[PDB]
Amino acid sequence: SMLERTINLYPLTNYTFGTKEPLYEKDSSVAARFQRMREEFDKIGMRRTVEGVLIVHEHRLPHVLLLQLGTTFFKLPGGELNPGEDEVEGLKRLMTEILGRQDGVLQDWVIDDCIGNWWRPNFEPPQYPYIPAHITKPKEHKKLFLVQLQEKALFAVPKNYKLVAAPLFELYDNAPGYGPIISSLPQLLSRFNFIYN
Amino acid sequence: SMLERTINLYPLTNYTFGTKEPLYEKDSSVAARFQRMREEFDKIGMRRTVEGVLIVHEHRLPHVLLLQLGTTFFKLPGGELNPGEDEVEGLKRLMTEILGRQDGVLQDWVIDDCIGNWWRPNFEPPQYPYIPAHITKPKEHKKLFLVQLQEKALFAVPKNYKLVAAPLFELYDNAPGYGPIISSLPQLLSRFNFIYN
Ligand SMILES: C[C@]1(Cc2cn(-c3ccc(F)cc3)nn2)NC(=O)CC1=O
Ligand SMILES: C[C@]1(Cc2cn(-c3ccc(F)cc3)nn2)NC(=O)CC1=O
Ligand SMILES: C[C@]1(Cc2cn(-c3ccc(F)cc3)nn2)NC(=O)CC1=O
Ligand SMILES: C[C@]1(Cc2cn(-c3ccc(F)cc3)nn2)NC(=O)CC1=O
Ligand SMILES: [Zn+2]
Ligand SMILES: [Zn+2]
Ligand SMILES: [Zn+2]
Ligand SMILES: [Zn+2]
Repeated sequence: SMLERTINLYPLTNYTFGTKEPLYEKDSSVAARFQRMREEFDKIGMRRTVEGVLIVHEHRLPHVLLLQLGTTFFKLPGGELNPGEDEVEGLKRLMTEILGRQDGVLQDWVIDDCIGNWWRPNFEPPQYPYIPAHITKPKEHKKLFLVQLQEKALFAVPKNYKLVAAPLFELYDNAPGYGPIISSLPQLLSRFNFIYN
Repeated sequence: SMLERTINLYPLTNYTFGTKEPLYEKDSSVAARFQRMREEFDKIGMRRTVEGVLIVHEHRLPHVLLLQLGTTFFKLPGGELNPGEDEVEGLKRLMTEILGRQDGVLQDWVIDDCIGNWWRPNFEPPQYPYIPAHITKPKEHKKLFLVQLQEKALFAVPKNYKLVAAPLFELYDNAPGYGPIISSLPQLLSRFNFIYN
């Protein structure tokens, strides 16, 4: 009857958030983003993206770590796989590029849980937790993983981003604030048995 | 990198839906429902409910089996645990009481996956995928499980209910139609690798 995965959470105060050089997005606008997605689809087919959900707590209240681009969009750490790149090795690589330390000490990323899949049917913002009817060639597949943090860590945050710890209640039914993927993390995380260390 | 659970789906046409006597709810109204929840909480504490998600496909399109009370509310098969009753044995018992056969041949229910948890903080309709801030005594805890169906089965549907196969697209962002638990099943099922048999 204990069919739940057990996940260790640690206090937000256990983690050090340092700073490093800005990390710029490839796309300077929504229009460039969809143009590049069109160009690459014609060359290498469906875009494969991976995103990490990093959880902490304070006073036993779970929080998801989000990256805010200045004061604009909230994102999960992650991004685009290269062709033939393993999803888990790829998320580890991307989380090292985003939050990895300047002193080049390796973070020990632990990734043992897929928590969802989203599909983009067109070169357009809409994404669904399934392949919609009539769609044979989705343009992007996004895969979300739970990343188990160590007890303590130093994260180097690119200077153009803020690392925010968002409580689940703030995400819940807040698609306007966070969009349909981040806003459904409370439902996606509910199956986990969190230990508040 | 294959961190996904693999689930066998079978065509809706593999299953026979027979009929049996009506199965009446304990509560004749919302008001009686919340009155009984109040009375039992004072005697035995938090209500523990369990619900089964049964999935089929037709032409490779996943559908969730829902029970419609005539043409009114949609529900998952499940219900209330007795005090000290195991969650999995209890869901098996409840799914036998609801969909079990008149000839008394045993369904082989397979339950290996928790897919979420919902909490009711007050004697009121609102439910959340987490324990909200300030709430120490939640009045109900609802646990959802994925039920792996056999290749073929006969289900006896109480005559006062319709068994409907709902495609994921119909549930998605449809809280008004289905409420916050059923409407978030697409997100909760996205992590599964479905095999369309
Ligand atoms: C996928 C990637 C590279 C990149 C940017 N970020 C990032 C930074 C902060 C954050 F919260 C989430 C993602 N991670 N990787 N994106 C591009 O625009 C080019 C490219 O390949
Ligand atoms: C930031 C620092 C010094 C430092 C901090 N920590 C640490 C703290 C907390 C923790 F969890 C694990 C390590 N180690 N070294 N100075 C640099 O130039 C980079 C660098 O390393
Ligand atoms: C939990 C239960 C018994 C019961 C009713 N149903 C049911 C039928 C169809 C359906 F779709 C979902 C649930 N299952 N069990 N409910 C009561 O009102 C008394 C009681 O103990
Ligand atoms: C409904 C029926 C006859 C029947 C059908 N099946 C069957 C069909 C499909 C399947 F997947 C597994 C079994 N077996 N017996 N007559 C009664 O009085 C109850 C009863 O059993
Ligand atoms: Zn505390
Ligand atoms: Zn895909
Ligand atoms: Zn077919
Ligand atoms: Zn509880």
